[PDB]
Amino acid sequence: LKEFEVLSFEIDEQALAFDVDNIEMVIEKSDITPVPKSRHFVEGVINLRGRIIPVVNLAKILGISFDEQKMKSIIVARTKDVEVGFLVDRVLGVLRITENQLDLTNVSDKFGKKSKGLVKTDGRLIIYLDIDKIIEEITV
Amino acid sequence: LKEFEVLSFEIDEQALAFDVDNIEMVIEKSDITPVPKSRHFVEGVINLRGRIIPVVNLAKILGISFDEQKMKSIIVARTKDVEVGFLVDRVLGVLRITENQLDLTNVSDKFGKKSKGLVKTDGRLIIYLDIDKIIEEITV
Amino acid sequence: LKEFEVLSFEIDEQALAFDVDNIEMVIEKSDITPVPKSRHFVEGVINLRGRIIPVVNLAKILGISFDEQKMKSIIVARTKDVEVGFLVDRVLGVLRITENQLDLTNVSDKFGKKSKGLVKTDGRLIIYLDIDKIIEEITV
Amino acid sequence: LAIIQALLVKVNNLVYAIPIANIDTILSISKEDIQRVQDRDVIVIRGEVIPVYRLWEVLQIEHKEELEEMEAVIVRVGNRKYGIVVDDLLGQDDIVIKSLGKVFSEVKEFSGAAILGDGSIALIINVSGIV
Amino acid sequence: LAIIQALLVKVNNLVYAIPIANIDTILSISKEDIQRVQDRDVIVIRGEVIPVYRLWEVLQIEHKEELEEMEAVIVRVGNRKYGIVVDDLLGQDDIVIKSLGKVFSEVKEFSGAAILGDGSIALIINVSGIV
Amino acid sequence: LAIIQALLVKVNNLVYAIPIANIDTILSISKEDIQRVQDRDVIVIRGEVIPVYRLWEVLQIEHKEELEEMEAVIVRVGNRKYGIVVDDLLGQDDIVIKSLGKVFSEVKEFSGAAILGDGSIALIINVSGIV
Repeated sequence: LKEFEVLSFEIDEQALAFDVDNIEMVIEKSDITPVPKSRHFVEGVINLRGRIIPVVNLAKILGISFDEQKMKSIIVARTKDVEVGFLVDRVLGVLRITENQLDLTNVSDKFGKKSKGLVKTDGRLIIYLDIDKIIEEITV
Repeated sequence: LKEFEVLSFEIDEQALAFDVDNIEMVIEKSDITPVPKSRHFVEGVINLRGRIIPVVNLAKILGISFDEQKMKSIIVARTKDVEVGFLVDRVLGVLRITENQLDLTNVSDKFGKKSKGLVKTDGRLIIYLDIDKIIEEITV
Repeated sequence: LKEFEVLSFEIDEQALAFDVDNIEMVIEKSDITPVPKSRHFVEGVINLRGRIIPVVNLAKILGISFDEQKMKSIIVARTKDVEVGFLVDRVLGVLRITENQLDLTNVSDKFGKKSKGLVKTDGRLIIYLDIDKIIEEITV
Repeated sequence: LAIIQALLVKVNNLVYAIPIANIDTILSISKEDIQRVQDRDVIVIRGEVIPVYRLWEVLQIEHKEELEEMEAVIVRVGNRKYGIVVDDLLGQDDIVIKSLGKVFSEVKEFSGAAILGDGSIALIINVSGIV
Repeated sequence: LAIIQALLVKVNNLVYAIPIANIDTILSISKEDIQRVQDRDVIVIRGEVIPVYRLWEVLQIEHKEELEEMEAVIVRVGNRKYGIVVDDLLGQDDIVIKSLGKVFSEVKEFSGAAILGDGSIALIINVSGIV
Repeated sequence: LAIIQALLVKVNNLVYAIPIANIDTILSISKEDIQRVQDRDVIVIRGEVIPVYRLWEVLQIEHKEELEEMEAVIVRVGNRKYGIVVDDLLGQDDIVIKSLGKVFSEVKEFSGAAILGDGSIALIINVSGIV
């Protein structure tokens, strides 16, 4: 096996998580500057610690449903050089896991390689996301 | 020539007929069981003499208009192995005919090979249908 | 240079002109006979001096906006054998011009070769139209 | 000049000219005995089956009053003939075919226009272009 | 003849027959603990993740009363198994598979019909054709 | 670092930065003397014909109050120059161009953002990408 640490959050009735090594920080959705004529799923840019970070709507990227009133958190993650803020409903906490409580049942094909598998915790499912593959998808 | 016997019926303001050798019986539209996810023109299946017979909407197959309130009869015909119930408004009776009262004017091209010609009776038109070609069309 | 004479008219808030050598006469829009199943921009035919002349909606041909209540004039022009009545709002008068008050700034590409250039008069723009190329376009 | 004798016919206020060379007869049919055949409407007269076309429908002209008795020109293209219902039967006349020019190049339904007595226009039906 | 034992099941007033050879179990699940996974809904029972399909949604049948407790047949296709919510659990039965002919050639969702006792029809679910 | 002096400009509450290197002048035009040319609107100033673009229309931003007098930056791309109407003329300023990253790769209309004094964002207009 191996010990895994992930961050679990909720996008309305559905719980997800990605690998904690990629997170910089989780801030509160405060103020976002629109960037006209950009993709439908980008919300805009924010100023964070004096740098520009794009904020995207994770729900719109995955294709699951969301309620705008509830998008209250921003998970700021990075892979290599690229840094991105993912807008989610609420953070739930950190989970310590092992690739053997990692159920790989093929429930759907919607999330492509964005999905890494299910994690069963007390019989309560959480989708494990490949954060890199989400960022890779979202760039060029 | 030759002596021909056909069954004439009405699908609302329009009179049609097919060769009597193919008819098994004409029953009253009573009760039809839907078959989900099937073609738009099939109404469903009925239980008749302990066998399953598909019932189709002849109007929908030909492309002429019809009123649902009036589809009251089912002509059950067969060609070779395949047996089918055609839903029509009302049966009108049998006609004895001869391929020389069979007008072949090309009034339209809509019914393809489904049409065999007009039959003029007292100057009152009836479309003669090729029942086999209708069934052939409707299978594969 | 060379001395140029053109006819200026208005199709609602926008002023245009074509070379006067092509005009036969400017009549008042009175009565137009529709020609069913013809192009969207032809209005119809008129009887003028005992000959048939097609009348077209110049606005619809160019693609600029117009108000029907105001289409009050018909400029009847001809190139070679072909003769055509262009329906416009109001004639403004004749202008004497020289290919050096003829501004060729590329403001837009909409009118293709139908445009010949701008004519600046007191700093007040008028589009110079290639009447031949409009007729050429409109025939076959 | 190209003269030609033609039936002057009306739809609402518009005048169409059907060259007499193409008319077979002129009857007065009654809604009561048109028959629906496939997608087309027919009358049968003396065992002859003739498809009828309303002229306003053929030309897409707004019009509604479809009376119970209506006047209809039967025309003939080669060896098939077919009816054409109209509003008014204006009269027979001698007209000069003028061509309606290069902008109507594509209109198969007509074959030219005529200037009438009062200088009004009639367009000449092209019987072999009205389906 | 081809006999086969099957679970008779209902959606509104319609009768579907799931061959018993394909059933794994029959539970009673409660809305309360279905979980949304991606686009699909699942229950997890004894750590096993089973996607549930409403039968009316699978067959596109009008129907609304989605109760808080509902009965569901779990079926098995090869090595993957999946739930199928229904309205009523009619009963187990022995039916004769009749083919529903050449006009339904394309319907992957079924695999034939049966005539029941009272001569009513049941169509037989083809478990490997219901997604 | 990459410094650049730029005109700070406003549309509603949003801040755009047009690099001063590209500005030709700054006038105040009045609705009264814009002219429709083909599909485009122009002003002519000293016999020079300059097409005007509303900045909100260019960026598709909701906005309506199109006043009778309006402020407009004229910019220049190569040898053609063209107007850009805005809401407010914020002021001249020295900003540091930061790149807005790989997710905006395709946005031709901008060429980066700046963080202002109060830490608010301005996006830098790319004059050769605003049609």
